[PDB]
Amino acid sequence: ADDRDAVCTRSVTVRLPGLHNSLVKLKHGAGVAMDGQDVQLPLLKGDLRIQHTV
Amino acid sequence: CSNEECPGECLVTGQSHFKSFDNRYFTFSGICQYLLARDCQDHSFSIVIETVQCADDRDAVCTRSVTVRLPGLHNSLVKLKHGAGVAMDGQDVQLPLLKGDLRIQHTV
Amino acid sequence: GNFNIFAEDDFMTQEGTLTSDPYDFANSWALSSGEQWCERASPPSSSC
Amino acid sequence: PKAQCPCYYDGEIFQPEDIFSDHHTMCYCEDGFMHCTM
Ligand SMILES: [Ca+2]
Repeated sequence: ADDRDAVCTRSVTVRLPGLHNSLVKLKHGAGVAMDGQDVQLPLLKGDLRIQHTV
Repeated sequence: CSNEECPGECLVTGQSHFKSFDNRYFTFSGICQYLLARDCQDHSFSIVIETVQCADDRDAVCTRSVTVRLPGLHNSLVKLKHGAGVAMDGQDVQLPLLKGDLRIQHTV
Repeated sequence: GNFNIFAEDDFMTQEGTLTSDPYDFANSWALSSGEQWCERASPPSSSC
Repeated sequence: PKAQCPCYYDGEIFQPEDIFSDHHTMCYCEDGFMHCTM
């Protein structure tokens, strides 16, 4: 908002050493990127679950 | 007229109806995995198909999935599944996809 | 069913496999005809 | 859809009133479930 005090947050990066070295990026939209590659939800792994909600 | 090579196509449609690269038509109707195409001279790609029987009948055979291997992209397996899904190396991906020389995208 | 003295292996479906449920067995022999199109039949859900 | 929605399986997505039998199992799907046998 082109203003002095208007600040937001764009993206979130989560690192899990448990899944080898897994870097997961949550983006401005609803997209999710794992190790640089987009994925299609739902996703299942050892103990990791990502899914859309209502 | 002047002779000149032009692109060829290998169609696979219907229950079991092929068309060789030149023009030959035929029907095979086998239930296993078969090697559909391969570079065979420099090992630059390979296309394999999987077939199963449909319509609870003796002669109805379909094709489920197609596996593509491209040695250029390290060693990549690109499964095309019964739906419109695409799976690279076991991970489902969201189209479109761009890489060094590989492109996958939806059509109209 | 087939016609051999054995009365227990007489549930061979069209694919050549042997089943146990009568309905799926009998449902593999449906035949369509032009206007006629067929949906498989399920048990009648009615008790005494 | 009420019972007209597709059938899910091991990765693939199927369609109502579909059948297949490769070498081990015979599978169709009514409603939203498979009912695979063998
Ligand atoms: Ca008999």
